[PDB]
Amino acid sequence: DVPTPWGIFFQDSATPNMEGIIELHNNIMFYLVLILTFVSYILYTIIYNYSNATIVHKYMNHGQLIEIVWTTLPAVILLIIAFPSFILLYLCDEVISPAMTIKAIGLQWYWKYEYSDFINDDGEIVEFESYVIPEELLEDGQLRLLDVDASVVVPVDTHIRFIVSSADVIHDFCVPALGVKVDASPGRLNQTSALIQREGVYYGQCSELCGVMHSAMPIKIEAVSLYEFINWLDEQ
Amino acid sequence: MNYINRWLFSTNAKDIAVLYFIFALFCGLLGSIMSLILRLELSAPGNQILMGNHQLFNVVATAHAVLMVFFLVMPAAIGFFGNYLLPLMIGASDMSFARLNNISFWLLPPALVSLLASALIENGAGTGWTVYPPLAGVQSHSGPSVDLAIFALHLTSISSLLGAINFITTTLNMRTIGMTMSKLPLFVWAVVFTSILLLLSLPVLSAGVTLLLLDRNFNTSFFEPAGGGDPILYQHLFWFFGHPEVYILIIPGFGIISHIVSTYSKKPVFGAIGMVYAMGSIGFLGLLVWSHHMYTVGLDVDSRAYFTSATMVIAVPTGIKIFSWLATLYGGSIRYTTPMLYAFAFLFLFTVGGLSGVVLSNASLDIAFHDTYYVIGHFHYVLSLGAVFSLFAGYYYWSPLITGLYYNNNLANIQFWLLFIGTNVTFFPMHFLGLNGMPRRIPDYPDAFAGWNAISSFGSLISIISVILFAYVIYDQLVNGLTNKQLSTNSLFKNPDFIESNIIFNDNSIKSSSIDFLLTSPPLPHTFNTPAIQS
Amino acid sequence: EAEHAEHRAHNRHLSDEEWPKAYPYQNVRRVDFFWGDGDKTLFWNPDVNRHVK
Amino acid sequence: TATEKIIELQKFYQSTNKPIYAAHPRSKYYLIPYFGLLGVSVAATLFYTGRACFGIKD
Amino acid sequence: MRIQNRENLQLFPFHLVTNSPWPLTTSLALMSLALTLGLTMHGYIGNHLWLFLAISLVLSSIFLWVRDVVIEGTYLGDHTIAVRKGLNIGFMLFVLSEILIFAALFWSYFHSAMGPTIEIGCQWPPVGITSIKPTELPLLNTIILLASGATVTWAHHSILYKDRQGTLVGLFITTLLIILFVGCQVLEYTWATFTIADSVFGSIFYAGTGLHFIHMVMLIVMLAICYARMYFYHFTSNHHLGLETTILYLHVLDIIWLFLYIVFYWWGC
Amino acid sequence: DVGPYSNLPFKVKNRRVPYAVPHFLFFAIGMGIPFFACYVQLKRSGSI
Amino acid sequence: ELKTVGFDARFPQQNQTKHCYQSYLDYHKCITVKGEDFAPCKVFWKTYNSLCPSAWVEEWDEQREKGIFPGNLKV
Amino acid sequence: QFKTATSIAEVEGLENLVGPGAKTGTVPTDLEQATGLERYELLGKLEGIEVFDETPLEAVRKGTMKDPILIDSYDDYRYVGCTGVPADSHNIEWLKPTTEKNARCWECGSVYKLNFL
Ligand code: HEA
Ligand code: HEA
Ligand code: CUA
Ligand SMILES: [Cu+2]
Ligand SMILES: [Zn+2]
Repeated sequence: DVPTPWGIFFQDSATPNMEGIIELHNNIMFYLVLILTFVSYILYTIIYNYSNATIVHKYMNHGQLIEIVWTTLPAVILLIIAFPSFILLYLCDEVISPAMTIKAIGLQWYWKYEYSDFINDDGEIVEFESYVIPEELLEDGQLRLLDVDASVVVPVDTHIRFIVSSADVIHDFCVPALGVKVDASPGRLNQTSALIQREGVYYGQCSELCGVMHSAMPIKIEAVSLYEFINWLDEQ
Repeated sequence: MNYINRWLFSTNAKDIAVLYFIFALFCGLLGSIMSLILRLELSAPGNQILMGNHQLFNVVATAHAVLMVFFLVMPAAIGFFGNYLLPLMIGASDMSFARLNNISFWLLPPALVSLLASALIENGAGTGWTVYPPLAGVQSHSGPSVDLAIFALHLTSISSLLGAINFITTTLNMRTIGMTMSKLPLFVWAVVFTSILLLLSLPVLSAGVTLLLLDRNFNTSFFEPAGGGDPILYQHLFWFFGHPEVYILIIPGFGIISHIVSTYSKKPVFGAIGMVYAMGSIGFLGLLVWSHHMYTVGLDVDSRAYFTSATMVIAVPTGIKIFSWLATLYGGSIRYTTPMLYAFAFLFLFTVGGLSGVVLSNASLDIAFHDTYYVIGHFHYVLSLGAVFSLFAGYYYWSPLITGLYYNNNLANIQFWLLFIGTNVTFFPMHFLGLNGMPRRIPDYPDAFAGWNAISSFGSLISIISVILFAYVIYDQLVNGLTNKQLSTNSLFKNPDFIESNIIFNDNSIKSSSIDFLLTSPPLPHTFNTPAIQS
Repeated sequence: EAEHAEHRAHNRHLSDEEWPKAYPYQNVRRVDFFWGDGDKTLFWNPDVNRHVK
Repeated sequence: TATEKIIELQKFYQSTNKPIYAAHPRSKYYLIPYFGLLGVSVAATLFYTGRACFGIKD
Repeated sequence: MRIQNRENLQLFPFHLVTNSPWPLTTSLALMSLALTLGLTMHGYIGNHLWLFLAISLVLSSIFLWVRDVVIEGTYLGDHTIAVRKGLNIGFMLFVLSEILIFAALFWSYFHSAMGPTIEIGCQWPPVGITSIKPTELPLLNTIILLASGATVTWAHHSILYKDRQGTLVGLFITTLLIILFVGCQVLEYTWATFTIADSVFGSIFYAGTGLHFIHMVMLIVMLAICYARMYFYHFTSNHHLGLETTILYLHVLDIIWLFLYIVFYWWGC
Repeated sequence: DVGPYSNLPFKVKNRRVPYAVPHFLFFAIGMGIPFFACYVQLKRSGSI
Repeated sequence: ELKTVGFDARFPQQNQTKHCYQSYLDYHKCITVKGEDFAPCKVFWKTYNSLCPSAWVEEWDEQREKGIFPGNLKV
Repeated sequence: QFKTATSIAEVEGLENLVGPGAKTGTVPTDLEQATGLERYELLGKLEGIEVFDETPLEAVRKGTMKDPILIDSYDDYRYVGCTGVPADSHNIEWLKPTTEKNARCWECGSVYKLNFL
């Protein structure tokens, strides 16, 4: 969705993959907070008790049990972290039957979208180019450096496969709410999959550096219902 | 003529370290002013100081990266502290190859000239620090800028290789009479373990940079996909250098902290053999992982699972060092002088900046954080607050011994607190901007990212004032520094004990565990005539 | 390699329409060389190699 | 005399009172062209890197 | 240390170098080489006689170092047992670094040989590029290298048995058995069908077998200075470190050539 | 001549011009070069 | 009712750059023989029109019409 | 430059270590061509005398102020590292004995005196 002004945390989700990402991050933060609090308490004890002290225990320098406890205990934390990470890596993808394909080619400083299906017998494939609206030509209420002239319009509750490539340099397709971040390198095709659960608008920005106009190249996705998608596809 | 044969045609290892320090100060001033230029543009939405030019923003970021990865941290941590202290700790007169030390210094001022001349003959070199192939070709950057910038990464490579071979060759056969290679101090082990990575990493960088040059100007097409190549190959050939590099910057810091923790807390280090084995494990496991910088390029599903497993393992040896530092500081007596303030501010902020690396190691979570300001906030807590703090602590520790002139304590404490406050204000809201979704390398941003960018522009002006106060601390050290040893008892290297009387303490003042603090303090030009004896 | 030295002396008076066909990726000239003309490398004999426009 | 001047030049490089690189009566022929041409090579790459910052080409 | 007049001689077996000017001049030559090569390749100079001066001054700077390395060892006499061990460790740590440049170039070959792209129709040596047959001149070079590896063993085993005519002849035969390699490999670069710009294949083949060419000019130079320094009586039967470094450098290049002949010349499919 | 002001490349005491000028000019050049670079590349590209 | 390409387990990875090329070559192989109007050679037509960008197909068609094409179309 | 030595009893400097010459047509021996600190080691090792010692510190007996351990040096100072009487008990503590003062090792207590040769 849209960024919020004084943000602290993630944007809201519309895909199961982003919810899995949020849940895994909130699982890791538990153990990291535990470790930081333990270290901070030990430095507080050291500052409060053993500052400018008369007695120096200068012969406690070996240890045998305690060096095993700070070697095996972080390992168990790594195994507990590594279980849901591998489950999220393997499980949530396009296991069964994607239902559409949209090719999002990245040119120099704009985007080119081809809806590769809906082909006539002569090759009448629906296609458009998305640019950025300049600041001088904005209407009342539009978002600066994020609002486009043509937006990618998709149905809800439908698996969508994005195939991303490029024609000039290395780009990066990003819609933060949907959990999509894949490169666009000029000689190979890459694929991602998205399922959208609620209607709305979803905004995104390019990531990998491309030249002077890196900051003006937005991505906008609308998620209409099926009837509106059929009525929109019979107009373009 | 005596000026020339002693400060230009030199053989002495300790007289090149002072030249390295003077060079590093200049090359750390230039990049800091370049960072102030960037942070004064990323303040409020619009086009403020650079009028409409998105070039001369990427050039400033590239030249701020290069001048402080290659020209500040490495010359300070290798030239000033490695050339000076390692012969005195191992007990040698000079280095084994002294003329190679002189060439390893003098290759760097021709490397500064080409980099400063890579930003005046053209638009410039706005390729980023990682000079990726299909942007840095002859279709976006067509001029003598990228070529003169990748010739500044050859001379530094030659200098580092020639220094590393000298460091390895010296510590093997130029020790004193009674030192095996198990009684060495920890700083010598840090220099050895960074010098092995300097051998094993730099040929890959030199090959990748030279093949990029041949692609640009001799139309060879290694990395162009219209002739049968892939850009991704370059990424491999870059990052195999990249991750050894970022341990090269941090391993010489660690040993310095150990000495301070061993000194101002009057206890030996808990488990030294565990510490050298931990540094060896960290050095070895920095070569078997390089592809966690590239999770979004389109790798396999069985290759991400290897690189998530091999990245989180490095947390296990670093925890041994952190907990051993806590066990060393636990029992003993602690007096808070100006090296131990920087020592205490390093054990907390390296942990905070390093715990973010576990969140970024997962391939599932890197889809939300790649090319985002969370990465910037991660590596600034470790680079600016882990390496520069170790450099300041090493300067305030070893500068009275080298120079012979003391410094004002109060102004150094004011400098430390200003650095702490300003740097913690600067790099903490970058985590929030990263979690909300702000990408990297953008001059202008949407209006939602305004407010935190107003706060991170305030701490930089605090840190530059601390740099100016550091300059005044150096000036007050050089002038009237003989009279700055009776103001405070910080000048004493170790304090009197409980039963040790003052009259007994004035006869026997220095108690040490190395050769360093028993020398006369200007160190002599030829410091060992007869050999040293260890049982 | 002296029996092959008489199958290369006749590959010089061949016309431009009888030389072997040129694929893509075949003669990449996207930056001109700085020595002499820009269509010739260091080692370049016309008897074995040619660049047909 | 013979090809064993080794026992003669080892009494010359010791007790010389000059540096090693300018001790023999032959080092003029090596050291004069080298330092002569180095001061042209350096003075030509500081004229073509300042002419080129102003946009002048050849 | 209780020998009688011990104060008059140095008390530790390490070499204190006198003050030398050559590190500054090498850096001033590399400044000129870097800036001139960066400038002549994009205009701005035109005349190509400044680059050649830069390369000539660099090579004369290394030669002027090696003079003062020779005079400090055969005339002044400061090379004890420890300093020789340091020099051997040093040279081994440059041979190791010069191997790892070839590792990156071999990995740039296997990243394209196994898995070629779609632009090249998926095939090594691709359509329209005729490769070099490995039953021609790349056999002659291999047998000349294996013979040159055998002739220097007759030269290192004739300086230990104190035979002078038998060290000069073997070094002469080796020096003419590396010049023929360069002469054969410059004839295999003028009778080829494909250039540096004709593929990713013609671009990696002339970049792994072209660094070897530069590395074998160095053996011709290092063997000339080993024949000439033996003719003028500088080598004893137990103190010779110029031969030992040239022998270790030749064998590494032979083993590298035996991996540039099975991967580059024979294996194509 | 070994002593507390002998290992430094610059003279500090008993000097004609006082040390404040060479100490200040070093930092002045160090924090003034990257503004000159931005001035040159701004003026070469039209904008003021 | 919105139907596209399925799984095709011989290419299971994230790089679909070989699926495009293989579908193009297979379509032209089965159209050189067996006529131009035949039923299973429209599975391939819908297969490479659903993954490949259009400019690649235009360049490949021009390279085919000039005789200059690296491929294995000759069976 | 002067009379050549035969044993290290006749070596009063670097002026006695040039040597005779080799003959025309012979690979020379190290006793016919060596000058500096290299020939001094050579004349030491063909008799049994080690010129450059590598023997560590005495770790047998302690140090009393009446009977101190004598450390031999050609200077007025020499750096001595103590690590114990059973040779690894005491940690590493470094000391500087001088011709005007004796070091005393704050942990274990051995006294070191300097013998000026
Ligand atoms: C400054 C040197 C440095 C250091 C120390 C590190 C430390 C680590 N780095 Fe590296 N890293 C960089 C250099 C460095 N990094 C740089 C410069 C970048 C930015 C990339 C750029 O753009 O070029 C980067 C970015 C970066 C990324 C993000 C790449 C991307 O943008 O997608 C990742 C993710 O895998 C990573 C890995 C790690 C890990 C796991 C550590 C770990 O070593 C951190 C270890 C610290 C601890 C873990 C503290 C130990 C405390 C304990 C008590 C242990 C407790 C045990 C548990 C936590 C289980 N680094
Ligand atoms: C070397 C590590 C390092 C250091 C020190 C710093 C210093 C700072 N950096 Fe960071 N920064 C990077 C690592 C580092 N940075 C890198 C690698 C990049 C490039 C990323 C890219 O290209 O994609 C970058 C770029 C970068 C950007 C541009 C981001 C982009 O364009 O996408 C910004 C902007 O906010 C920023 C922030 C800051 C700030 C405010 C400082 C301030 O701290 C600056 C003030 C400096 C000081 C506080 C220390 C002064 C030092 C001395 C004077 C001490 C000398 C030492 C001795 C005396 C022994 N940095
Ligand atoms: Cu376009 Cu990024
Ligand atoms: Cu990394
Ligand atoms: Zn003791």
